[PDB]
Amino acid sequence: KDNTVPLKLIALLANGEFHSGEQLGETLGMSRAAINKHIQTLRDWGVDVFTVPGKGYSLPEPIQLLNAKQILGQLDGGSVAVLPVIDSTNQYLLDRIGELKSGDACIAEYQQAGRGRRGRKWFSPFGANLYLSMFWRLEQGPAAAIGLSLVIGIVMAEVLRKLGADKVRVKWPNDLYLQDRKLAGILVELTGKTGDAAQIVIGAGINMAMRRVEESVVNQGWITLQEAGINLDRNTLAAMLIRELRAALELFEQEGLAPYLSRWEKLDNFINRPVKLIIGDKEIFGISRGIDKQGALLLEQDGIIKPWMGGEISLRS
Amino acid sequence: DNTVPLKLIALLANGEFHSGEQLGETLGMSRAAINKHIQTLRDWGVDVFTVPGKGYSLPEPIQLLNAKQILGQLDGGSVAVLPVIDSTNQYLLDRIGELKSGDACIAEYQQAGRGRRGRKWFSPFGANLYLSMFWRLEQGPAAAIGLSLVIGIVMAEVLRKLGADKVRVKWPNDLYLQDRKLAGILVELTGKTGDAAQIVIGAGINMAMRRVEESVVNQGWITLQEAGINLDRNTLAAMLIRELRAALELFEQEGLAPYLSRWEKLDNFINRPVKLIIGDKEIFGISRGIDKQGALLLEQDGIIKPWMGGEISLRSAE
Ligand SMILES: Nc1ncnc2c1ncn2[C@@H]1O[C@H](COP(=O)(O)OCCCCC[C@@H]2SC[C@@H]3NC(=O)N[C@@H]32)[C@@H](O)[C@H]1O
Ligand SMILES: Nc1ncnc2c1ncn2[C@@H]1O[C@H](COP(=O)(O)OCCCCC[C@@H]2SC[C@@H]3NC(=O)N[C@@H]32)[C@@H](O)[C@H]1O
Repeated sequence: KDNTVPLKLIALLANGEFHSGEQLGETLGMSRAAINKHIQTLRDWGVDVFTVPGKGYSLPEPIQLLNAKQILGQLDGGSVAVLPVIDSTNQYLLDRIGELKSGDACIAEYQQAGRGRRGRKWFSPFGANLYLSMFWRLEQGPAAAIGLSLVIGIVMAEVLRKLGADKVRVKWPNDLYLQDRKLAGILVELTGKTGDAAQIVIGAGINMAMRRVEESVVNQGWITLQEAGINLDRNTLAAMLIRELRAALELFEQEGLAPYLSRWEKLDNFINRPVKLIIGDKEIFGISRGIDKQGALLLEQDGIIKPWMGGEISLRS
Repeated sequence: DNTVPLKLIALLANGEFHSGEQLGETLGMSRAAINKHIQTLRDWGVDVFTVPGKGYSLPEPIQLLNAKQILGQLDGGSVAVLPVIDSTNQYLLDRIGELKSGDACIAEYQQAGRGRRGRKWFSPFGANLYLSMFWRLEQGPAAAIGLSLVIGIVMAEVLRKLGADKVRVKWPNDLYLQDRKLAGILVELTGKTGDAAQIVIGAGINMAMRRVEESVVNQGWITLQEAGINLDRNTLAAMLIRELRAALELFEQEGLAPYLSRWEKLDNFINRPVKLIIGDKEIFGISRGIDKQGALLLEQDGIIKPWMGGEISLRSAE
């Protein structure tokens, strides 16, 4: 229920070097046994820590802790809150909706209640991945939310394809895949009034340096950038994402989906494959062929191609 | 706290004279104190005038809202009647977790009634209908604009059927009669793309209101009474609740299609010069109705484009 010690601890180990319990316990003022209890809390947070007789405690690889002012300096205005431990970055912005401005972001080292759609859970181990959320004020209201979801998918895919990710594709209308496994989850939440503006919170959970996953939280099948072959400074990659999304949406307000229609066709990881759609709880099946101009997924269930505006797509086993 | 001003208006609601005498006893207070609530009522928008020699009175009887009565004309679904509330929309939005599609609430008075872009909805006590209904859409945020069009269509159709012959709709929310606002409709929602959407529909229908606070209502306004239609609020609420429920069942299941042409015949601005405000941008053109997706079709210099968002309004000189 109290996080200061384990945080101070991860700050120490964060350099990838050995710290003996004797030294840690000295720096921190507690018994060696107590220093191990905190080491144990870090392990619960998803931090991987080992011990080596003589040397001490270590991280398999260094961690580059997020630095607000560091990411801020690579930006054009905008505000960025960097949080050690949060319930959900999305929740964090939703709660601050009235003081926010478009493109404001919030990013955390660790989520204790990271979430997805349909009440699902999003595995968020400390410091291994990017847990980033950005706020946006869509002047053209809720009707524009889906197209917005599509722009985000296309943009993040682009930023990562330019860094080594070849087979990184998008999922209609949220999430990134690669070699056919959730590489990143995107959760767009919103409050609006039809005929007025929509307040939007975009949440992205990008799998980067993660090594092991908890089978009963992630049954699905996952993948990481680290397994793609890339090691991005989270601080660097957050910069590039906020920069690009802020510009891509500024542009989508001005031109709609139009400039993104073709880009979606190349990136759809599901264009032309046996899929399945879920509406509430009533199952429905078929095949797919891109989207239309208003961003609706095009579903051919037996010869005829009808467009659906909602639901969750997925390959069928 | 106002347990009392309510006890007081329950007593005055029939429109009969009730002297400062009678009141004092069947209300346990000094006539000087009972005169303090009669002012709280004036502050809530009730026109209480006192005529020494006969007592206090209301210019016209008020048929207080009665949950039992309403509920008894419906089949299932909760209908919460709230004497005094801040906003019927806020009431439901605050209960999204326990509400089921079609649950509703009505109030006599709204202390913070609201419209779009941070505007106030003038809501004097017991003169108008202030109703909200909750709905859970599995299609998510995309379907919200369609939902708004259905509500306007259905509400208009009901009032026309009840006798106000020329009531029309404004894309995508609100009802008009003779180019003045008859009913304000405010649809709010929370949701996530790719999941459900929780929607709260708010209706502010002008009925018996005789005067307005000019600094809240500066545009034209009109009541059902001026349309010659004199309805009981409980009766209309039951009617509207039953009809919106059936229409949203139909929408949920078949979308906008079954409503498309019904729209074109009720549109108040079709083929007329309008202004579309988006954010801080006013753009001008001619309305041409809606497309199958519910987007407004705006013609600007011979070219027609679909607009999925924005606020519309009439343009005309004097
Ligand atoms: N790390 C993971 N990698 C691969 N699969 C996983 C991972 N964690 C959980 N899963 C699996 O994803 C499934 C479905 O997620 P989704 O609801 O489609 O998901 C939509 C997107 C969720 C968004 C995450 C971001 S983090 C920043 C922001 N804050 C927040 O609470 N959510 C978003 C889960 O139930 C689980 O099987
Ligand atoms: N009683 C009135 N009659 C005619 N004009 C008026 C009235 N009150 C205020 N106005 C004018 O309406 C304008 C704007 O309304 P709107 O945002 O288009 O409006 C969208 C719809 C408003 C929603 C009202 C309902 S009441 C039940 C529910 N609860 C709640 O808080 N809002 C909705 C106001 O700024 C004002 O000039």
